[PDB]
Amino acid sequence: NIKIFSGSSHQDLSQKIADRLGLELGKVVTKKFSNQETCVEIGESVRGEHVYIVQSGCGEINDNLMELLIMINACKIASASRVTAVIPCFPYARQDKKDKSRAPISAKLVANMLSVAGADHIITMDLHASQIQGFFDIPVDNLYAEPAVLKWIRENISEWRNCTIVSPDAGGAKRVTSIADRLNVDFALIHKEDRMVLVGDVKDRVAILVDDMADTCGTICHAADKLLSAGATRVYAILTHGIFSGPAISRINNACFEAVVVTNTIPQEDKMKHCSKIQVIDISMILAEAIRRTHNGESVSYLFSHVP
Amino acid sequence: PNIKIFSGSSHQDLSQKIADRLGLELGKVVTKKFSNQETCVEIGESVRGEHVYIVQSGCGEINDNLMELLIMINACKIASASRVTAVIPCFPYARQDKKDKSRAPISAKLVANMLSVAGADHIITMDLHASQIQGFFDIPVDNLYAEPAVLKWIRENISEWRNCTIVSPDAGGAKRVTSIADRLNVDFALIHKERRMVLVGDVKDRVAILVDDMADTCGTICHAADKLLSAGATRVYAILTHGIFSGPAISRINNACFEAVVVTNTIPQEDKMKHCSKIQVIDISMILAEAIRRTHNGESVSYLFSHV
Amino acid sequence: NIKIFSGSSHQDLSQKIADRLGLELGKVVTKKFSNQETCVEIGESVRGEHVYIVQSGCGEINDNLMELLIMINACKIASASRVTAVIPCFPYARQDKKDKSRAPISAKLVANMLSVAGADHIITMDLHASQIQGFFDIPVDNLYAEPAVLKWIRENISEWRNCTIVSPDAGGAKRVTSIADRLNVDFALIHKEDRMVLVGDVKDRVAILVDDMADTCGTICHAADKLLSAGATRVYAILTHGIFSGPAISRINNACFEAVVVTNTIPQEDKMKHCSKIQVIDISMILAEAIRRTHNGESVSYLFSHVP
Amino acid sequence: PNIKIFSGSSHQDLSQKIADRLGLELGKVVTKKFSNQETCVEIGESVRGEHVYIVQSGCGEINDNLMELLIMINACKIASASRVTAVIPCFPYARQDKKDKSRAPISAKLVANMLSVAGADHIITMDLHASQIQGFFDIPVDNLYAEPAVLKWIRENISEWRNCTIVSPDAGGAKRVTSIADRLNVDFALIHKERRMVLVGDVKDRVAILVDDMADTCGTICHAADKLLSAGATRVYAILTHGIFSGPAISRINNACFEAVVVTNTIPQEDKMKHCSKIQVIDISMILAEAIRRTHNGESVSYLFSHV
Amino acid sequence: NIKIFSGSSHQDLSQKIADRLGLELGKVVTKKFSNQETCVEIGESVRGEHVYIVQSGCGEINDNLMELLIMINACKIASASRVTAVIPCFPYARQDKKDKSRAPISAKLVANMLSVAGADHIITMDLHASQIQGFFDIPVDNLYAEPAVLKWIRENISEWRNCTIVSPDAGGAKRVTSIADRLNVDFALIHKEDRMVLVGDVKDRVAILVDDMADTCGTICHAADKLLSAGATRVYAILTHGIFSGPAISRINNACFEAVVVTNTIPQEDKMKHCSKIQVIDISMILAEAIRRTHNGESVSYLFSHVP
Amino acid sequence: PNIKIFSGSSHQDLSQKIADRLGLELGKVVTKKFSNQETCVEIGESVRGEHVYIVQSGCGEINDNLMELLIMINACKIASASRVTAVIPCFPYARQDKKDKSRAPISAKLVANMLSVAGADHIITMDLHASQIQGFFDIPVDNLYAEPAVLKWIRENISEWRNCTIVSPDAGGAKRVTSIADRLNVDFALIHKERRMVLVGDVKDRVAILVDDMADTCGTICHAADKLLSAGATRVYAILTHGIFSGPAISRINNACFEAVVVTNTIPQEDKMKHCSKIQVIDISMILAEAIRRTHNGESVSYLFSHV
Ligand SMILES: [Mg+2]
Ligand SMILES: [Mg+2]
Ligand SMILES: [Mg+2]
Ligand SMILES: [Mg+2]
Ligand SMILES: [Mg+2]
Ligand SMILES: [Mg+2]
Repeated sequence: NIKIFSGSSHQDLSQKIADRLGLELGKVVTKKFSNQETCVEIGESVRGEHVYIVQSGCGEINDNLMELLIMINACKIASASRVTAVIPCFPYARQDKKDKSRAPISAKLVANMLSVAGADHIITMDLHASQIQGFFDIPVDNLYAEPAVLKWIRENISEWRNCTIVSPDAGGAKRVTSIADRLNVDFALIHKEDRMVLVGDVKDRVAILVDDMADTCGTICHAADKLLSAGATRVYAILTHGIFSGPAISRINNACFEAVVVTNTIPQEDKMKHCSKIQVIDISMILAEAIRRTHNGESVSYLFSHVP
Repeated sequence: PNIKIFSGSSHQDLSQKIADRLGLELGKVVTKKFSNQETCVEIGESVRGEHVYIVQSGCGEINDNLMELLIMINACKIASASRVTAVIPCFPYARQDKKDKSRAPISAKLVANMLSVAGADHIITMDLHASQIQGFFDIPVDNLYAEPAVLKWIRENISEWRNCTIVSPDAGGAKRVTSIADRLNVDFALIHKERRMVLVGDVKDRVAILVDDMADTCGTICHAADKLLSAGATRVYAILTHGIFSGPAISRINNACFEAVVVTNTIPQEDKMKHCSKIQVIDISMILAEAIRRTHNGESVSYLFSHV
Repeated sequence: NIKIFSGSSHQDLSQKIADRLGLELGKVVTKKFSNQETCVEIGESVRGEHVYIVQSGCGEINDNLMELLIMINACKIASASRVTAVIPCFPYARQDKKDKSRAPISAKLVANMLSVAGADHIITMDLHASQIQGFFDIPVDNLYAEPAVLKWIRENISEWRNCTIVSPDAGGAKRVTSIADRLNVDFALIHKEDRMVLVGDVKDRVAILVDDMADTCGTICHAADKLLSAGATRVYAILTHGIFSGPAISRINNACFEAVVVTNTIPQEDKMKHCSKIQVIDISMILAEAIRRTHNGESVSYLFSHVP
Repeated sequence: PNIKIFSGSSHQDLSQKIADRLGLELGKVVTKKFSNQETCVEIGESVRGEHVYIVQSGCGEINDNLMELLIMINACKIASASRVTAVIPCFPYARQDKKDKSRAPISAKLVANMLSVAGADHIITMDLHASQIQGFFDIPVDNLYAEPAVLKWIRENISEWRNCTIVSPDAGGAKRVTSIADRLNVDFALIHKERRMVLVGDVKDRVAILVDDMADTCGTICHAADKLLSAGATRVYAILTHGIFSGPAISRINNACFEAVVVTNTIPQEDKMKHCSKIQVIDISMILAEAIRRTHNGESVSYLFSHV
Repeated sequence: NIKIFSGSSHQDLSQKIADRLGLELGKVVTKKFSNQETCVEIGESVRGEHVYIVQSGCGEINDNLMELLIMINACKIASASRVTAVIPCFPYARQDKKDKSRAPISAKLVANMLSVAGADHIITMDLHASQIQGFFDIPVDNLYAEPAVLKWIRENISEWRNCTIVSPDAGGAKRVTSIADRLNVDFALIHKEDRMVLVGDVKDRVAILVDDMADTCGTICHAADKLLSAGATRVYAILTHGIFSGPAISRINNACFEAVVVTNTIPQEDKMKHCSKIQVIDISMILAEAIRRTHNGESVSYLFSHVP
Repeated sequence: PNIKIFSGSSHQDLSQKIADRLGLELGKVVTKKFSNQETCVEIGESVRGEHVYIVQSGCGEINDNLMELLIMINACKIASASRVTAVIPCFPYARQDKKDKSRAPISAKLVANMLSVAGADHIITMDLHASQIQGFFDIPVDNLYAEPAVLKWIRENISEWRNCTIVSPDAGGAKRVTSIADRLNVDFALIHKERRMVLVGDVKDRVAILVDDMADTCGTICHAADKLLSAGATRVYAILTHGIFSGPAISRINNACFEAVVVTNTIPQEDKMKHCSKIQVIDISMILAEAIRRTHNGESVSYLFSHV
């Protein structure tokens, strides 16, 4: 039937997913040389089977990517009937346009590599730009964390009915307006010009900074100040993907957030030990559910407006 | 080396403008439309071994225009043109560039694929609805900007421009307007139709310039104008790079409060201007001419991105 | 299992087909802008399913083609397991060679577009040139109207046993000789040189002009005269595809045909109201049968010599 | 720039004729045949950065010839030739260009695909069995005509040519013969083997010229000749562009009533002519030379289509 | 379900395989012209079916290859759901590198042709270089004769426990060392410098020359002498593929072999009548078993270390 | 015409050496590494219409190096470089070039595919682990040899070289060492780790030169050296073209009996040499420079294969 494999040493999300599906993760024999040259050997037959490979959260993005590509390749030439890549946080997603530079569109290159490696289907969560689906010719299911975020908001913020959803940048409006309209509240936008400007009403309201991902957190931390200076009562930040590299964890601990909420598309345990503002939404059920439905020719649309 | 430039359809205004600036006559193409509007095209001269540029027409009917373009590209390729560049000022189906939570086609990717399979080696276009659309191709795309021309026109036609506001008609236009606002060094603001219009940012007692990449039926831009007046804007202008202007069309602009409505001639505006005094056109033929010339010669087209 | 969708507002043939299969046409949400820019949204899940899309007979060939391409694309990126295009009258089929001109081979371009859009299989009727199957790399089933034509002939023409099958042009010999041999009668050929020449025996025989398609009908009408001048008793014309654009319907009403017979690969109702010489063979059963057999891994060869 | 011309096999007559007209020596290629007639090829000189033309051999054995051609194209491509054109006077498997109501391969499409994947950038050929075969490629194909040469030979060798008939041996040859007949301004007629031969059109007391694109065993052309005499033709000639001439071969032509049998040297005829006085050859090396020269130089090869 | 067809007139191995599977070989209608131009027509429907085509051992390698390619193509455009090529001896396998020459890599070209013809899976035995799997992007199962060879050795050579496995060339070490280690014996290597040198211990031991294929047998015959001159007690040669072209059969009959063992990947009956040193290992069961397992999504790994 | 040469990473030693020999400065590329070591690259100058050579870095981390290379190739392609050649002295994942009886990836094929899809038009490399790897590409690959340089160094540094033995550390290195041994006109021998080391061929009282294409942890080469001494070799040298030298690394070489250990600078050796007196480097920058120069100019790079 279905076989789930995990990208690498991070079984953490893949193990949660396989559990929810009533499955054990398939056997994979890994060997890493010094140059980090990745070795893989699929430890069981996948001949004739529909395979799902869940990319690791091991950290080193180029290592994780190659490993995934290599396992996809190994499964394909081992006669897997189909191979689906489950990539909760899509690598190089922020590199999806030229922006008036002689820049690679590396998210396209990544889509191309996944295709030539032999992927038949992609399942991801909150593509940084939804245009990235168009970077492929194979089907992509781009799951939303929105239902889970709206639920977390209604359950953890007393004042959600009078709050303002804030975008930390110009290109995040659509996302926050969509959330503001669902909750039926206000929205506001920050724009960095080196000075931030705020448009929209946050005074004496709870402010919720919503974004797809936080990396170094320079931006969100500064946005929280700005929001407080403009009269917000308190500030939350909710990111789908919690990268938190560099001084993020330090920037967060010193920042005036009530809480910083992220999904577990990227593993957060280590990060949480050193940062108590962080709360995690488990998205394994959504991913597990999408895999389940996909395999069964069932509908996945359900998951865009609802949490399993 | 030598190049050849052909025009799609019998919109030859842009095409003929372009060929003039380059010191070329438009190539000979013989065009009959059969029965069901089945498109016939025949290249009236040899293109063997030549670098061909086909400038997409402006015959309004988007599927006719697109098929004629594809058929010309094809006819040239199998006639042993050494290279074929499609020049497409207004990229068809550009608005259809994501699923947006629906079982929708990503038609702009279909179009990129069709141009590619038709044999296009290179694409020149202006103000792609989303920059990620370049990523829909594996061939090089040059995405020209009207921005410099617009900035120039704003400074040379709006006296109170130094304290004006640049306004986006919707949430998704944020990035466009903030880039302009930042360059003029003025304020920006955004409108959102709640799913009544809401305006965030200030416009009271200042000229408001609605800026958008394209306007079709103008229902959105014309509402925004009212709200902008309701909000206390002195005068409201509307600036679109692509003036599709159909249906309720020029009706709405007249019965609307725009001081002026500026567009480029990426789409033919001659007829529309007859029934609309408040419409003005920035000629972009020079930019496209210059992009073609430079492209062919190996010089930096990128400079055009910031200058006129 | 199987899902049938119709290209557009013409459900007329697609509805006949779905009926014969015991099915309702799937839900499709269509929106058309002014520029005729086609919008589609598949109104139900097609995930995991074998989809058949039947191209419209809405008239505007480039509109119908793009619409089809767009629905194919939408179904594919919605994870349809397979998508088959049912294209009773193949667009641009008459543009299938260069013919000593710098001409596109647009039927190849059309095959390429259908392929890149994501079609896995084509089902068509009477390709204008059977070489067009070679324009694809995917499987094509090219159904023949011949069995249905031979049946109509045996049942509507008393004198069929002593009739002559006439080709209106040089490149139609094979088709008519094949029909003449099946019926065991004579065949004859018209060739336009601006004068028509007839070779073959039609004197005191019923003459049946057989062709794949009639468009403006200039040719067939003139052939009927010629046949009568050469002594044919009466003349019928039988075309698989009844385009009948331009002055066809006028040319037919003034022409000396006993009857003009066409299939419903193209809708004929409107055309018949204004032309009483026209009779229609329903080919929905054949198409319905091919779809049924294809889906079931059954044999379709049956249909080439026999009417379901 | 410079080009290099290589010959397939040790048929070097056409190849060497061609290279002469171009002032070139044939490139050095080392060729051993192993065991199972496994083909070995080695390019005896650098082709790096060069425009290569490989002229397909005439070693009779069609699969050996085709593999040798593919292997040469490949060897040149991976040796960094900048461009490779296959010159194939007689396109192999051209008769296998449709299914014709059978579970048959479309082998001419297979061949086009194999040439393409072998790395051919361009094809030059003469009298494709069907013009649609150009459509089997995505690369440019130039399909040269023997027609002008044939027309010239007919006028210069048949005294009663002004009142002669051009006759097709079968139904599918109609278009070929009517094009010739129309240019000579004479009569045409067609033969059909009923599925006994039937002749339509007149030939009594006039010279009849059987014209075909190719003759293999000559069973069809030789029967047609009898019937043509039975019908009262004065003298019968046979004119084929491709003289495959195998098996019953030249036997049949001798014991047949042909005044003459004309062919081109797209296939080597030297040996065949030994055992056949009535055979004559139009040399086509000049046309191919001229097509190559012009191709390389960017001039109009199309003129060759009508002239010699 | 599954359908087996045979490449050509050699049903000999294909018939053995179909028997072992409980199947009759599918019907194929073949016609060969003089030029050996191959004609095929699949004599039954393959629509929706998983097809296996077993390449012939008819002798003429280019004929066999084209025939296979043509049947693959015919099956694909006849809507076979899948087509697997069973190619016991992979053609042009010895042409898999440039080797400091301007040589084709013809095994890659062969892989490319098989791919464009429409093969979804390859099943072969003992690729001359296992890198050849990488020449494809589709799955390849490369079966080993090793288990069958080790079994033949243990059962036919009393002294196998004290024998030496010898490679006839430098590039055969891995193969023989692998066999020597399994049997737990010595290995030795011949290297041609025009003089052969032997490294390794063969004195007073039985010597077993093991290789993937023998063609003209010049090398193996000379190696046997060398081995005897160095003190081997007697010499066997075991090749997976017995080509035995040219003077092989004469070279073998005059050579000092105890026996020459080959599989029936290539038919040996005729060859054996004229050479009594030859013994044949039947590998039909292995191939039959791989087909059986593949179709059933079962594991094939079994067969690499074990004989069915 | 002009070319441009860029370097991967901040290993610029080889790159800068190469550009010197060519009289060029390295192109301007701006490189930041984000968070997860996500690679940012920006071409600091126009490459429009230029022939670009990107020299892969030596930053050790193989997946970082490979992604940076792919991203540069991509950035150049979409910036309208007319041609992009990847220069990759040490081909990553080259050891992963077959399955070897496992459900293993063929990662070197994945890599070839990724380079191809990234847009590489041509590959220049040195000493491919297996020559068949060229077959993994459809684009031209030039595989340079260190052999001439090694042969030169052996003759100029080993006094007793005329009666020395060339030794392979394993069974698969046979062909490499016999080619060298044959050219020096000396003895060869081979080592095999029984699956204890076995040595076949003689080395007693003669200098033994271990030759390999690459050494990683040196466990194999360092054991072989012991056995070589145990066997009675006078002095043992080790010669690898690719000195990866990781982990137990230079430790082992020091505590091993090598007179010297020679490597090329396909990989940076500066740091390694600090902790290893017995290491020496043959500079190969001249070969690569010369291959690039000649490649660009259309001259025979093949001469480099045999000479220095
Ligand atoms: Mg699945
Ligand atoms: Mg150009
Ligand atoms: Mg189906
Ligand atoms: Mg050329
Ligand atoms: Mg199967
Ligand atoms: Mg170059």
